[PDB]
Amino acid sequence: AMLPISMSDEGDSFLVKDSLGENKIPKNPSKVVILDLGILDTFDALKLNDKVVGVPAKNLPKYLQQFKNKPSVGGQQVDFEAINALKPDLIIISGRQSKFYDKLKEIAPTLFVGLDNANFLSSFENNVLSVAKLYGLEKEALEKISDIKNEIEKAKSIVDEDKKALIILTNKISAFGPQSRFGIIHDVLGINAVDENITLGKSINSEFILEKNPDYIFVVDRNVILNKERAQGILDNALVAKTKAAQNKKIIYLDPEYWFLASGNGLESLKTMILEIKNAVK
Repeated sequence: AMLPISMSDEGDSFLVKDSLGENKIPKNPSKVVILDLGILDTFDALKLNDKVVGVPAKNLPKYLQQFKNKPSVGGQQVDFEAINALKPDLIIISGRQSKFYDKLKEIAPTLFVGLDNANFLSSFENNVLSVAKLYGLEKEALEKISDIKNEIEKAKSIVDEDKKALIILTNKISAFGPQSRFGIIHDVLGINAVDENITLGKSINSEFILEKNPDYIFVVDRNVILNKERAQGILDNALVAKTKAAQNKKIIYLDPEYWFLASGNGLESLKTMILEIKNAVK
């Protein structure tokens, strides 16, 4: 279980500990470089847009275009020269940039907002509240956290207890299960898994899919972020056509700009993901 972010108020700053280390973070930071797309969406939802001085622009998804003219700090690829030239007072990162921590932390205090795949909602709430604490915005962040909790309960209430889903990432097809990077389908929304026994996932084929006969298949097509080959075609075969999922038109292509980029730290992006699952299975 990932160590949470903890903060103690030391006047004009916080002493902050997270799973990667300790930082002294000034209150109300005014020059923030954000490399996690989810928390960037949370900055927006808390009205902190003007605090942001740098974002991964090569990346930037359709739902974060209010940031497209921020100075770019990379996309996988971090530009440390650009980050240094901004002279930030805070850098914010998530799991994909933990490999860059020591170098980012030479430039400025670096806050990790990791999403624990075994404890998604507690990590999401801690990440959002910790950001908000920096700005004195706890009351606004609690309201919005509540709204997400209410959307989760609405989605959960309509789930068919007797139906099972398979999650896949796509020529390679790989299966994911509970407590994976896509785990919230099973772990938060309570949609049963075809295999509860499954960060790279398990290699599979159309035969595996037919074998399992899922009522739903949730597809995350990583081609879209990169190709001419797409999931609709990898799955366009007579084996996959045999499934309950194909028969009832419940092969559900999820937007990878949410699911693969992993924008679960976002107050509004997480909502959109919940609604996306709910509207597929109701």
